[PDB]
Amino acid sequence: PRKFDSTGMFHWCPDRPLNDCLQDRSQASASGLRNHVVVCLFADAASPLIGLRNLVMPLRASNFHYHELKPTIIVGNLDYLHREWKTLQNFPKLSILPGSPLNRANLRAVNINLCDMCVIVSAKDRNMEDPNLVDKEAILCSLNIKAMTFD
Amino acid sequence: AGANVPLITELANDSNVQFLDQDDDDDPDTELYMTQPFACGTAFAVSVLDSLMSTSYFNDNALTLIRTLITGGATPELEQILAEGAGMRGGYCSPAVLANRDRCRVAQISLFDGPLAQFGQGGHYGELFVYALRHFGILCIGLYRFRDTNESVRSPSSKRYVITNPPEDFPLLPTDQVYVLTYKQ
Ligand SMILES: [Ba+2]
Repeated sequence: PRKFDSTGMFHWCPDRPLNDCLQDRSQASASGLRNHVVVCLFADAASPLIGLRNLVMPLRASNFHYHELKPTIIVGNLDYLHREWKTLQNFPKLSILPGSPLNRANLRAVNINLCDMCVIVSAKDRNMEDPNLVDKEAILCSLNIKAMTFD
Repeated sequence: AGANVPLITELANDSNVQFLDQDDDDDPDTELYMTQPFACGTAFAVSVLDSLMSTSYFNDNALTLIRTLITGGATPELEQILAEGAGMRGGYCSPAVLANRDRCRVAQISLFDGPLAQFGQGGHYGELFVYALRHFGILCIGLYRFRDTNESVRSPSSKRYVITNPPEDFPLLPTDQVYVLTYKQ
């Protein structure tokens, strides 16, 4: 009863619209995400595509049982995720939380004290600024997450 | 009452302050203060904040005094609350946290009328200060006084300039206003 990709290498689900998995903070907190993978994606509405598929594709290998799948959830810009959903729609257990990942309310919603890993990817256009200021957002997010407190 | 409208223009470039008033007749090379607009509170330049980088170094407690005087208190816990991204939130708060509800605000009082009107009748500033502090817990910071005595002949305008903590024996015109650090309304 598990739908796999034609090659049999990856888990698969029928194509669904973005809102089929789009969630707000209330819905994200309602879902008891545990041992999942949070992806703090710093992207603009027109920032170049980075292919989040290549991040979720290895996460959905067929050698993992369906219950062994880590529920990946992406916290980032919503238009960029609209652009990425064309490729991201076929992976099960995926979820989307719009808004900036620097917002502490999001990280409270998608339980980040309980997540198995918190990727921090920046899709913004950089290296046109000072090289030391290129990763300002990623370092700020890392420090913000490391400075949080939970119960 | 076109010219009686109280307005505070904020200036990005301080050198433009000369254009705020025409009767000032001040030299263009004058600094930001000593100019009639800034000295009257009508103008305000962002450049002042740059000078706040200096004092906050020389006086450690300058910035925390400024913020308490200015921002309504802005308790650090409040920007911790705003740091959670949920925005400003709260409901019918308990009286325990309402204990700080009655703190010291800054306001203006008029010597034209009220319990302090007698000090405007040729009284001295120190008398008003001591009386207000002893009777109402009111701390008179300074004066807001007409640029020229409002007799419609000396100056028919409602223009006022600020005097920060005038001396003990400063005479008090009846039309002068007083900046106060009033407590409990
Ligand atoms: Ba002028």
